Amino acid sequence: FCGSAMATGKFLLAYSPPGAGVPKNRKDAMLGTHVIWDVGLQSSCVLCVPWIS
Amino acid sequence: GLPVMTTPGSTQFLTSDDFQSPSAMPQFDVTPEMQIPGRVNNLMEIAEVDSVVPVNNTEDNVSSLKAYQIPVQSNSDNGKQVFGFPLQPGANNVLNRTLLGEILNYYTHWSGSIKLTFMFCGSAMATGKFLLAYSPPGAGVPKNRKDAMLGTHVIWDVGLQSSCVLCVPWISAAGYVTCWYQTNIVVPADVQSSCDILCFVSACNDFSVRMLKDTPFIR
Amino acid sequence: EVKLVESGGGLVQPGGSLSLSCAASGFTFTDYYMNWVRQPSGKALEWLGFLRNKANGYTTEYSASVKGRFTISRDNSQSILYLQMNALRAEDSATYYCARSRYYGGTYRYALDYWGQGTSVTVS
Amino acid sequence: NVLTQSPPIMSASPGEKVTMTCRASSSVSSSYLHWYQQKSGASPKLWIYSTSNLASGVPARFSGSGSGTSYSLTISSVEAEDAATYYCQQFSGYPLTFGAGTKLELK
Amino acid sequence: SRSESSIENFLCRSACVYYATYTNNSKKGFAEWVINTRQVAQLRRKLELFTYLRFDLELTFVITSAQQPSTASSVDAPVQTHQIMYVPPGGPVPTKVKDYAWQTSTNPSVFWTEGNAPPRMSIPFISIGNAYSCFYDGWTVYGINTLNNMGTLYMRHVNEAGQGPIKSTVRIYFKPKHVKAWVPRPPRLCQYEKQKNVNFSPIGVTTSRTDII
Amino acid sequence: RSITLGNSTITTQNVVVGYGVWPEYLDQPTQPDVATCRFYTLESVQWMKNSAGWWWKLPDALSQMGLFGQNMQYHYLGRTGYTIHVQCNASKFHQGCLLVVCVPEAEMGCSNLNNTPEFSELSGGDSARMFTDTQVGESNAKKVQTAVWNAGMGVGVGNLTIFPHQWINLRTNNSATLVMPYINSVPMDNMFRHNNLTLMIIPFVPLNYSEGSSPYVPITVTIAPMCAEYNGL
Repeated sequence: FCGSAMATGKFLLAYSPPGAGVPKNRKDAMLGTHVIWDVGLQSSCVLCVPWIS
Repeated sequence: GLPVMTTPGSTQFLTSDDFQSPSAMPQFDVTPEMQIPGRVNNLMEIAEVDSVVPVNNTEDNVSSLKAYQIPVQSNSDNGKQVFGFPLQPGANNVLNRTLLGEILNYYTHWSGSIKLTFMFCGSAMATGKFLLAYSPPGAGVPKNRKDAMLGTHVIWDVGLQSSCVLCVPWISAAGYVTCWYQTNIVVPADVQSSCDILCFVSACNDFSVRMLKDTPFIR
Repeated sequence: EVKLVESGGGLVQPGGSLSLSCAASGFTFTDYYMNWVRQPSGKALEWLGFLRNKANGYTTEYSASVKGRFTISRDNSQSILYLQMNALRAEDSATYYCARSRYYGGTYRYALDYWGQGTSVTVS
Repeated sequence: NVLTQSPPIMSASPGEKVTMTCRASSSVSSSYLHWYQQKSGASPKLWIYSTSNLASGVPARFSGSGSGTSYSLTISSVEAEDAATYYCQQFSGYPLTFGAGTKLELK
Repeated sequence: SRSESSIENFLCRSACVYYATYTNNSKKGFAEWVINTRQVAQLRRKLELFTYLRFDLELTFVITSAQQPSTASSVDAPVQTHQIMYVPPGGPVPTKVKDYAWQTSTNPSVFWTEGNAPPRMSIPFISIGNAYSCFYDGWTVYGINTLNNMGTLYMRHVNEAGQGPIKSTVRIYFKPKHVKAWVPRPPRLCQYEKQKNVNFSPIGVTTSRTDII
Repeated sequence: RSITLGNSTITTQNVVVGYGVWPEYLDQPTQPDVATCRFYTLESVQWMKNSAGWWWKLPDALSQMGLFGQNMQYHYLGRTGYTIHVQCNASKFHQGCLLVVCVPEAEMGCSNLNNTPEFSELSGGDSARMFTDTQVGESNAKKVQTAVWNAGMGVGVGNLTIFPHQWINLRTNNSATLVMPYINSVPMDNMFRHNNLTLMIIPFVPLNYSEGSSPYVPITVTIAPMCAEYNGL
């Protein structure tokens, strides 16, 4: 996150597994695998995800 | 057979007696016990927790949440009474309906000390200084900033800490816990000034009660 | 400066319906309570019911005699107010105003400081 | 709760001390009673709120008092523009009930 | 001396919690009281300071009589005998004076004649759950909690009237013993209006003073 | 920092724990762990200037949250413990004080003195019901009396700190954490006709700011079940 040093907020980083649909809502994205990202505490949240041919 | 003799006070019913009583339902095999968390075994345990004092009554903020909030703003005069309240026992004072007060309206004799924990809830950029003068009983209420410094007092910085705890005895004039402006409220721009102050009351776990009675807060 | 204009008054038969409209200008609409007071011609005032702002969840509290037959509703888009009437009677011949309520200290007193011009609703 | 204003009809000459009253059927709080003024077919305007605090844009002659179930209002001097109607409002519970009315004509 | 502030020294008292009359000959004279704690206000407010209680119970009745105005002709009666029936939760119920439900098997009842000591009896802790629940936020109708139901009491004469009717009063007393408390609660500030529920009218926080200083 | 659990992960950096005891476990009950222990993040509420306060009933807002809404419905009886994270994020130019408290057996009173409030008013499904700053009327049939200075239960609002609580003081403090054990009389109770907890948030000192800052402060609340156990053959 490259913003100011006084601004806060929170972001969801949802990954959907293959086969399951794209989430069209904030609620079911929380039901999948996800990681909540604070902005005021840290400025970089690393996510790991497999990738196939 | 065996000779006996009935003393007076034999066929009487005392309301506070303790004799062994016949059961109505024997062989009931009562439901057993369970370790439910949060057991109280003495009523002084309730009085140790902190409770907010409605110190800002003034007949208009009584039926709202402005009863617990003391307005503090940067005025032009240096030194004025922020708040103040006596410590008369039971006579409609501000410590009456708090959690310490609702237990101590069941007894008639009690004698000990009180923690008056304060808390400044304002911005994080504003500073200032406050006097917290306690007057001993018998001495008059201080009508000035100068003689309040002459009594027992504690100066309260705002920028360093946000809670200054004061200890004071309380018995069954009686005292004043007045508070004076020492400085103004120095704020930077784009910060509001009208900050508030919360107040708490507690027990200092060192007082006993005698001679139980009923409360007067009921029909 | 507040300026509350209201329209929709006129003739209506008994047993029907009517929808008033009261517009708002000069303030942010979602921070002040909106009231409605009718006054019969040459008679004492009676308050109908109000509507809370955005921070209180947009609830309403009508009076006891006029509950159900009316409905206070707001629009989310513009600073405008509606008043739905249903099954009028012959005794609702009065004028209808538009009042605002605000905080005085930090608490909520129950006064209505700024009023509209008043539209007249009659029946036959 | 009902409000017995008294009396409805008064007239007054310029320069005198005039009082009107607002008596409640129950014990209403001092923080829930206000005053209004309505001119001849005009919009009503708040005059005194919470029985002691004047509104914005009023002269300083008007002042009210009272507690419990009876509340009063006192004007210092009668002027040329204040011959109109008066109402008092209460709130102990719902509904918000208004007063009978105090009509004032100049002399 | 904090030993007086203990729970056992706080609740183990006695209080007149009911008071009823009944006449022997009216064919509808018999008293009836459902056992609960929410009857009198002063015992209620000291008992809603906590959430879960567990106590045994002690009951004592002070039965007295009074002569109703009869007609004439030298009224004289022997001593009276009052029968005080108890019904556990989930039993039969009497609706008339002369009924089968008084003569049942597992409803324990005492028999007390006048001129003696008052008839104390004691009920143990009777609930399927582990404690009495003074509060309940949920349905069974809302806020009833049919687990802590302690049963009823029933009183009537057994002496049939011969020449003069007699009405009699009764003052049921009440005394918890071996009390254990759990989860303390802040004290109820507003008044009480209903018995079964917790409804109220809103009221100010504290009797106000004129100024801040 | 960066606590992970299940497949959802949030980030922290002082925790008040119930009545002193850590939550632990005990026909035959089962103890499911792999499909339930995750941080269900509720949706965020907005704290305006003249706000009043919010509440959530605890075994009711998790009735639509995924797999837990099945394990409540397929298994009527149950017993759980909880872990709450409340954190509101603002700048150094805001001010206000919150009171986060978690009351057990929170019975609320209706507006009408003879009725009882209906179900859809006591608990919004995974949504915050709101207090009011005035009185709720009498002429309505079934609505909860939500005057904030009496907290709905007919009690003094300042005296609520006897329960497990925490202060959020936006000048210095930033977040709050609670740990609540299963506090009920019956060890295995129905989960549909019972609401054994209630999480309240009441603003004592209201939000104030200067012109130029953001006119609302968001509050996020995150619940996490623990010691979840049910009944079923």
